[PDB]
Amino acid sequence: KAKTRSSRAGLQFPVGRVHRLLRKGNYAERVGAGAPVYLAAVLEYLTAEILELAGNAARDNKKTRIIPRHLQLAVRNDEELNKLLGRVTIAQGGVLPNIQSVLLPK
Amino acid sequence: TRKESYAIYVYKVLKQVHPDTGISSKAMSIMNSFVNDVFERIAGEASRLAHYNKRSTITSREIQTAVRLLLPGELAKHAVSEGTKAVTKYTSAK
Amino acid sequence: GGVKKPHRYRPGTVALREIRRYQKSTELLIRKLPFQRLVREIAQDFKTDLRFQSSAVMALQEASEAYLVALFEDTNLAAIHAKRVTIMPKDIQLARRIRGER
Amino acid sequence: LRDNIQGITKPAIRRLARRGGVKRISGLIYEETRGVLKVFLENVIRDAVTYTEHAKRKTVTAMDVVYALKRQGRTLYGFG
Amino acid sequence: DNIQGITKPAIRRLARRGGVKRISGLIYEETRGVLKVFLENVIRDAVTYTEHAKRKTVTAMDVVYALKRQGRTLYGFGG
Amino acid sequence: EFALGGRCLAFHGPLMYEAKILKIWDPSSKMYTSIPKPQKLGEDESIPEEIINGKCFFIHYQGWKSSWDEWVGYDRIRAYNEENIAMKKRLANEAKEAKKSLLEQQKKKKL
Repeated sequence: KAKTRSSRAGLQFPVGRVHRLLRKGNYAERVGAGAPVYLAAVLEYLTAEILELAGNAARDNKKTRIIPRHLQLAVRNDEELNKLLGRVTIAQGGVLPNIQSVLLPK
Repeated sequence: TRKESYAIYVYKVLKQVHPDTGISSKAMSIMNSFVNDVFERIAGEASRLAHYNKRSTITSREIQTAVRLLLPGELAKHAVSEGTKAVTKYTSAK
Repeated sequence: GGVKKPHRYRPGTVALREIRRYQKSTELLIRKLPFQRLVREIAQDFKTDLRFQSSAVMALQEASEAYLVALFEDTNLAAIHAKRVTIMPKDIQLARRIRGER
Repeated sequence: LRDNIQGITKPAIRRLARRGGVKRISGLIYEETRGVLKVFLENVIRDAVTYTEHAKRKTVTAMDVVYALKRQGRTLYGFG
Repeated sequence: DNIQGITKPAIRRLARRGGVKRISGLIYEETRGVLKVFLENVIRDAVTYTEHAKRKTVTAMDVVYALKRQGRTLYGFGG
Repeated sequence: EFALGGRCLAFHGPLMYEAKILKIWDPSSKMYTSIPKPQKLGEDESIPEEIINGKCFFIHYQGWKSSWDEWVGYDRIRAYNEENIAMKKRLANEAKEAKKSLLEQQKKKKL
């Protein structure tokens, strides 16, 4: 019986894969055991906050499945995810709806 | 032919968050490229840090100095906290 | 006596209406085939007979519309900067004279 | 082919600018913009035919396009 | 208050080097806040780097290193 | 004369307007012919009874939308010929004189 490293760490993202990748990435000569565990831990978090915010967006537009648009809202509405994904252009996102105050009718 | 990507993993964590919500495939690819990109940025900064400090190994420490150098503002604190409790559970479960 | 007059929305109402229409659309604007060709002649100059996937084009577009809607956006702020609602070629220029491509 | 820049029709350059939240597009913008589309699409496509040749491939791939956009800073999610 | 140490004539000197001929009076105090928040970005990263070397002193090398991260490389001080 | 799809000039208030003849109505057969074929009036289709005893034409005003499309009899419809075009010019001049009188009365109102 062989268990996975993710269940040892309590995660859903793969810790094993993120080790290989770290190794073959040659980011550095030697990689320790806890480095892929921490990275999988941070990646799942960032994948979660973004998925939550997307879930908050979708239900609003009363759509069952998340579609690429819901992911732009989530990112541009939030002021953190927007600095992170700030020079990133998501597919089929549109833009945050916004019109300037001087362009409004009097 | 075998294509490695984070499909089932992000789906799982999605049900962990929302066990009622679907996902688009293109939107998936958005998620997969996004986690790949942030992984590249966190791992690269780490590699750099190390090469500056004349070290040679990517300790969980570097990934932190990194997450706190890349992820902006609060997104960091909550990243660290979760990474530290994750590696704590990894060492507790050995 | 009473002569008719067609119902015409005042200059700007149709404008803002299609603004709200288009800021909810995610669909691409520049049409595909017209764009695809934009490249085959913008590439023929870099390498001959470079085939292109039906996804490279879609990508090179999504990336273009995204670039342009950003620039227009800073163009507008630049147009409002001079207290005007008309954008001008100088604006696209001030904007780009500050992103450092110029 | 040749001079297909005119394919990005004014009706469209507008729709984009409309997307960008502008209300009055002066003329003399439709020409400027198309010029900006042709400096951007240039660089990206150039950095993509260089990537294309390096791989000794002929088919400009969408994969290359994304890598090219990255170099210039405008990363694109949705393709790889 | 150490911020008010960035004096007006100094901000005027920066504008002159920047080619500005008439500085509003309300600029001076806007340039402080912008200055602070920027320094407050570099020096932050300068120190993350510092407390990664377990060094307690900061170095100019760490400063240009934090600039490289932000994006604005600085030549002339090492690295 | 009058043809399906042909030009015509028609009354509309005091003035003349160009129109397309889309349907031709025959009062005796309670029927009209249309363009993309004899057929009767539909469920939502009706003709005013002031003209329905005379030969009617369903017409569409040029430069104006389909909400202005209407049935007209020989009183309100004329063939597109040079006499009708000339009196159309004449009534356009009458409308121009009415607009000029509007300008004169408003400029006297300002004074």
